[PDB]
Amino acid sequence: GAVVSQHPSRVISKSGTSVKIECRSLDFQATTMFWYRQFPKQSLMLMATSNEGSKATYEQGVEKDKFLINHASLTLSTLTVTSAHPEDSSFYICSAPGGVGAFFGQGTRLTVVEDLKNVFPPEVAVFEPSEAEISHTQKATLVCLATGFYPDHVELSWWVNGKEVHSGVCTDPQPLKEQPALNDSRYALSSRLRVSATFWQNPRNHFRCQVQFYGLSENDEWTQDRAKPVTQIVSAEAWGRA
Amino acid sequence: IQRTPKIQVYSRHPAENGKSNFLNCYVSGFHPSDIEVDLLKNGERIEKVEHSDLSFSKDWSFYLLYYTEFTPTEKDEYACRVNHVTLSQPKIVKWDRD
Amino acid sequence: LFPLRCLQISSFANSSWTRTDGLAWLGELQTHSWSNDSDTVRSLKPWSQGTFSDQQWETLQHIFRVYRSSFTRDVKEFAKMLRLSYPLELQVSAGCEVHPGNASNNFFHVAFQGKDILSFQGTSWEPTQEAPLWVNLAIQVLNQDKWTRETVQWLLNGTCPQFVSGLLESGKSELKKQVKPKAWLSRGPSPGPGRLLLVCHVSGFYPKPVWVKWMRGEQEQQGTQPGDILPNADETWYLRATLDVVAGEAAGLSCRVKHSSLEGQDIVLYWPR
Amino acid sequence: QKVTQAQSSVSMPVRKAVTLNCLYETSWWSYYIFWYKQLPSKEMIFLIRQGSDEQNAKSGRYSVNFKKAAKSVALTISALQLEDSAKYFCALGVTGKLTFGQGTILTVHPNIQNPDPAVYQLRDSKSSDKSVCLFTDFDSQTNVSQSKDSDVYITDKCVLDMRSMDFKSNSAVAWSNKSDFACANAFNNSIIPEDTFFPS
Ligand SMILES: CCCCCCCC/C=C\CCCCCCCCCCCCCC(=O)N[C@@H](CO[C@H]1O[C@H](CO)[C@H](O)[C@H](O)[C@H]1O)[C@H](O)[C@H](O)CCCCCCCCCCCCCC
Ligand SMILES: *[C@@H]1O[C@H](CO[C@@H]2O[C@@H](C)[C@@H](O)[C@@H](O)[C@@H]2O)[C@@H](O[C@@H]2O[C@H](CO)[C@@H](O[C@@H]3O[C@H](CO)[C@@H](O)[C@H](O)[C@@H]3O)[C@H](O)[C@H]2NC(C)=O)[C@H](O)[C@H]1NC(C)=O
Ligand SMILES: *[C@@H]1O[C@H](CO[C@@H]2O[C@@H](C)[C@@H](O)[C@@H](O)[C@@H]2O)[C@@H](O[C@@H]2O[C@H](CO)[C@@H](O)[C@H](O)[C@H]2NC(C)=O)[C@H](O)[C@H]1NC(C)=O
Ligand SMILES: *[C@@H]1O[C@H](CO)[C@@H](O[C@@H]2O[C@H](CO)[C@@H](O)[C@H](O)[C@H]2NC(C)=O)[C@H](O)[C@H]1NC(C)=O
Repeated sequence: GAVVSQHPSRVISKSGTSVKIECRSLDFQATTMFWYRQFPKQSLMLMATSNEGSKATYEQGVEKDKFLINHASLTLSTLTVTSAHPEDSSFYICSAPGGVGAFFGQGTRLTVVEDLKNVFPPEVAVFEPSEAEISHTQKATLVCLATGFYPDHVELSWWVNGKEVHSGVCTDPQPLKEQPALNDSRYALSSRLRVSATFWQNPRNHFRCQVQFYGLSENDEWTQDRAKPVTQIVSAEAWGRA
Repeated sequence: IQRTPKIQVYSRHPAENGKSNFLNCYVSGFHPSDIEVDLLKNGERIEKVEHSDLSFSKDWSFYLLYYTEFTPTEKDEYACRVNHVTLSQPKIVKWDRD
Repeated sequence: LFPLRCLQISSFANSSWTRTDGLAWLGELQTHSWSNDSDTVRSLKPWSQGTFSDQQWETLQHIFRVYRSSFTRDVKEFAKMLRLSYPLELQVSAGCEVHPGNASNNFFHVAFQGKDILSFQGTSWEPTQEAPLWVNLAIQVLNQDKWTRETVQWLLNGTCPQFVSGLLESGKSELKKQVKPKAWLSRGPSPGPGRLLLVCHVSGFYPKPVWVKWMRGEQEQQGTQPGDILPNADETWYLRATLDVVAGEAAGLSCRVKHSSLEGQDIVLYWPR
Repeated sequence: QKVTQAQSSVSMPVRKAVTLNCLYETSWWSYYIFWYKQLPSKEMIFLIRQGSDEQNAKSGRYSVNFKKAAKSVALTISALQLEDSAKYFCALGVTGKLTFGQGTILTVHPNIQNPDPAVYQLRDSKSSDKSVCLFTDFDSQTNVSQSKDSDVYITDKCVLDMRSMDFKSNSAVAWSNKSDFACANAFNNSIIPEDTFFPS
């Protein structure tokens, strides 16, 4: 298990606001924490070193005032992304030297949006199996579509008769852009659940596609007429068919 | 309170009256490290006294070199005063040019 | 021979007052010092960094800064749990000797109150032959910290040889340097009735190896009583060689000095007639 | 201190073995090399470590071919399973300060012994305007093409494992709001229609 915890795991912020990320050592004292940044489809770049007592060491080519590091105690290092802009939207991961080399935290998925109006929760729909597929293969494939959400901060899962299932499931690793041209483009995501035709043919069998959306917090400012796009679960369901 | 300091007082050059010289005080073989060393001119301690960084031998005992710029003059007495936890009273070792 | 010796003196008056001071010796030369009140190493020579890059050098400094804090917290916790009474004195002697002829040997020795208690042997901590029972309790805990063990091993078996090799290169001239001694005679306090104490002083020689003997022609006097080789502030040495004789028998006696700095020309000082 | 991973992507079938190359540069005489995989969650998973003064490392299905003189630290993953598909990072580090290479994406492909490529029309949702098509049971060698029309959405190929039946299958999904959209036309940039099952 992990011995370094990062908080938060996900954060949506408005441009010009300073974001605070915490890195905690669990049941060990750490006198150093390394902070890395990873841009999408890129590698982990070492940003800075957090030191107890002394100031932070920044790596060559890093902007020192963009990131405020502070080794608060022997179990806590904070990274402040001062006045964040969409260009600072990245993945920040800390580590603490130890074990066989270093212990990594789970990382922080940071998305900076110019306007909170661009944050939308997903719309979830389930498309029942084709009878043609059942006859041809004796298997039933369910498809779930999570659409029109922003940002891409979603966790899709399948629940059969109240329990999460992992066998016969495939979810897209990356979400499609609804408008590939447009900058504040909504995302779409698909998943498949494949069961035996006899399991699907039992009408007492319940199927649910659940989408965990990570959105706005309680502290955030909302002025629009529609509901505040908060962290929520959006589901769609289906019953087996005789 | 384990080992008592050996105190050795000597010159960098042959003592020739009037000519400026260096009075050395080598305090060695002591333990623990807490030590108070002073170089004296007729009993009063010298203010411009310098010293090496505290080091230690293979047997773990400590050693320091205390040095001062001085001009040897006849009728003038130079000494080393060392205070250690293993000492009954500060031990004074006078300088003899011979 | 030029072994590297890294030395640490840690004093603990109580659990709230402590002081750690370190130094490094390449042979007889002191190359580094690091006081308790500094966040950085003080390089005492212009070649003290060796062949290490500015980046490698900041890494080694970071490691010591972390080590120094960690050593302090650890000793305090061992003293608390093992019911060890203050004041405490801990000493560390670590380093290596680069041998072009063979491989390289390293060491990491720890002392508590002026006595050996443990050392780093291969990839783990070993207690000294006759060490108190609490030392085996501390060894168990220390050996549980595998990452520190791998780091001590990386420093002793990889970084120390790389550091020593570079210091030996960048320091070539200062290590091969020759300073000539100047000798003088004196008459010490009388060691008997009609007896004389013949004193021969030799000061300002470098390197440390020297040969000083009282002679009568080519006949070496076995009565020569050498003193300790004592240091000078300018990194040279001092040596006093005595001879207890009859007052009459002093005439014809000579003090003869052999030193590597001499150009095939030993110092010969005759006792004045 | 530099780590180079020249391979951007590697594809290999299940049960075979793959080699991920890594070249490095370091001014230290002694150091450690590490191999990590990054999960789709972006979590870093330690795989294996190699010491510069150690024998070739081996930890289960992971092995390293450490060539000190050439400064190369390749990783071999033997008896490849679908769960090995990830982005693999090589790193060099002393005292926990790790520097990572560019990374290599490994895609482990299933072995489809009995392919039955087909295109199916899924049942519409009462609460969606979308129509969905499923391209399924095709060979791992088939590349699924992105759509030409901006109002048609096509996912990349995905693999699912029906563990209890030892059955693995590939699938891609197509969807649209458009009335022009039919399953018969949807995946035609990826298939030979005469080699694919289309129900009546
Ligand atoms: C090298 C210096 C560079 C400068 C060179 C030039 C100038 C030379 C001047 C002075 C040097 C003289 C000192 C002698 C050399 C000693 C340096 C060895 C450094 C080894 C670092 C080990 C990692 C560490 O720090 N380890 C720490 C922290 O570890 C925690 O944090 C780590 C990440 O930071 C990891 O997560 C790790 O898993 C976790 O436990 C240990 O607590 C501690 O130091 C053990 C003490 C080691 C010495 C053992 C001796 C035992 C004495 C105690 C006896 C009982 C006391 C009874 C009262
Ligand atoms: C923890 O220990 C410190 C330091 O102790 C000192 O250092 C050691 C290595 C030994 O040399 C000790 O002899 C020495 O005390 C304690 O601080 C010290 O407290 C004493 C009071 O007992 C102070 O001494 C006084 O100093 C003034 C002048 O400043 C004189 O007028 C007095 O006659 C008296 O000598 C001193 O301020 C202080 N010393 C230092 C170096 O800080 C500390 O109190 C102790 N902590 C606990 C909780 O016991
Ligand atoms: C400790 O180190 C020795 C020597 O290693 C060399 O010196 C280093 C500082 C660095 O320059 C390295 O590149 C060198 O390897 C080790 O002994 C060597 O072991 C290797 C096996 O990897 C072998 O090929 C060599 O012949 C050995 N060399 C000598 C001089 O004996 C030794 O393994 C190390 N000890 C441990 C247990 O880590
Ligand atoms: C030796 O060094 C340490 C520094 O690491 C000193 O301890 C600190 O002193 C500061 C003074 O600003 C205090 O605020 C802290 O309580 C101490 N911090 C730590 C980390 O210990 C120490 O006092 C020095 N020792 C002496 C007596 O010379």
